[PDB]
Amino acid sequence: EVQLVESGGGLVQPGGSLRLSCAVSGFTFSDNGMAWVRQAPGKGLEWVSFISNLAYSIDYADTVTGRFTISRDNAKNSLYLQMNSLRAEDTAVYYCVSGTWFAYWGQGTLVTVSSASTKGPSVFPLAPSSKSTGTAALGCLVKDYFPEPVTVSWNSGALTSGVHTFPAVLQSSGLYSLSSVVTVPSSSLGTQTYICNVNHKPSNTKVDKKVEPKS
Amino acid sequence: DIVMTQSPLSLPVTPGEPASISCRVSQSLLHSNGYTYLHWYLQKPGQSPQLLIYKVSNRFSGVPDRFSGSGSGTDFTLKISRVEAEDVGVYYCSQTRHVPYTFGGGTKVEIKRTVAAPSVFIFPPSDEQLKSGTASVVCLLNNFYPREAKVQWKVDNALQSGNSQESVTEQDSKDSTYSLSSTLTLSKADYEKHKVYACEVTHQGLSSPVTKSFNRGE
Ligand SMILES: [Zn+2]
Ligand SMILES: [Zn+2]
Ligand SMILES: [Zn+2]
Repeated sequence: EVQLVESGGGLVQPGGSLRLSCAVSGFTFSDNGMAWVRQAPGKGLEWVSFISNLAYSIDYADTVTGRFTISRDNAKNSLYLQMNSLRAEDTAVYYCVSGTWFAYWGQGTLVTVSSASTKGPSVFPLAPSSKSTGTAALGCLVKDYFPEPVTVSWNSGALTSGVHTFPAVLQSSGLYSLSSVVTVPSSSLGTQTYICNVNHKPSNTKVDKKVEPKS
Repeated sequence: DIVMTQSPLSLPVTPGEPASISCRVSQSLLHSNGYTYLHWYLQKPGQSPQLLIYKVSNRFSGVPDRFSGSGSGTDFTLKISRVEAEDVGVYYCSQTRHVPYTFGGGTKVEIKRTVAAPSVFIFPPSDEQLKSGTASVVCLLNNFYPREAKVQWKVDNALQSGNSQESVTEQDSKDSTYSLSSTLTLSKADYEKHKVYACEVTHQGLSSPVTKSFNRGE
C-alpha cells in the first residue's frame, strides 16, 4: 500500500508564492529519490524537479530554474516544493512522484495562476425536450465560474446511469462553463424527480437545482 | 537536452487486435552501467499516471503480461499483444538517465468500434438565464461513434459561426461511444427577436444530415 498525498494547490496571482508539500506511506521515504512532475490542462507530462535520497543532489527544469525550490524533511517523511515567481504557464496539476523509474504517483494537486477573481457558478436547468425518440434528455448548465474545478452529481449520487457530465470550456469572458446532462425515459418524467447537485470548492458555493418541463 | 518523440500521435484499435508504439530519442540512452533508463507509462482518463514497463523491457508489478517493452540505443517500442478496453488512455515514454528528465508528448489510444449514430437533443434557454441577461442554446449528441462530427447552428436559417463551442466526453466504459455538447451564445436582446433555433448534425452513421429545432413559444 504505497500512498503519496499532495497539498497546497489553489488559486494564486501572477508573481505570487505558493508552497506545495507531499506526505508519504508504504515505503522507506529516506531510501528514495523523489520528484515533482506537472501536467498543464490538456497537455503532456512535464518534469519539474528532483531531490536525492539524502538531499545531496537537486535538479530543476529550465522553465523553473530561477523560481522553484525543492526541499525535504526525512524526519517528517515529507517532500516540499516552494514556488516563488509564478506565471500563467505554471498553471497545472502537480504530481508528487517517486524518483526511481517514476514508479509511484500521487493523485496530483491543481495549481492555478491568474489575476481573475474566484467566482461561483450559476446553475440553469436544461428542461427536457417535448419529443420522444422513448428517450427524453435533460440537464444542468453550470455557467460563469472561476477557477476549476466543479463537480456535478444527480440526486445525491443516486442517479448515475445515462449521465454525461462534460469537460468544462473556457468562455471568451475568461470564465469556465459546463453542462451535465442525462437521458431518461419520457414516461418517467411525472413519476421521477431530477435535481442536479453542483459543488464549487474554490468559491465555496453549493447549489441544488430542480429540473422540470416548461410551463 | 535529450528529446523524446513518440509515434503515432493517435492510435485507435479493434479490441483483441495487436498494438504498437515507438519512442525515438535524440541521443543514445545506453550507459556505462549496462542499463538503459527508459520507461513506459499509462495515464487512463481522469486518473493519475502509472508505471507499466521500466528499464526498457521489465514488467512492473500489477501489470499484465500482454504488455511488452523492446529495443535499444536510439529506438524503442511498446507492444500490446491483445488490446482490451482497460487499455484506453495516453501512453508516455520517459528517461531518468540524465538531467533534465524528459517525457514524450504522448500517444492517445482509442477503441475502434462499429459505427453508431447519435441521438440528438436541443434545449432552449431557461427563463432564469434570460432573467440574467444572457442566452445559451445547447445541443446534445448522445452515445455515438466515431468522434468526428459537424454540428452547425441556424437562427432563422442563417448559418452561424464563431459563437458556438463544443466539449466531448471520454468514450464510455460499457459503450465505447462518445457524447458531445455544442453551446451557442447569443444576447437576450437577439434571442427575443428570432423564431426558429436549429442544430444541424452531420455524421458518418447518418445517411444524410439531420436537424432538431424549436420555436421560442412552444
Ligand atoms: Zn545533480
Ligand atoms: Zn448516454
Ligand atoms: Zn438576431
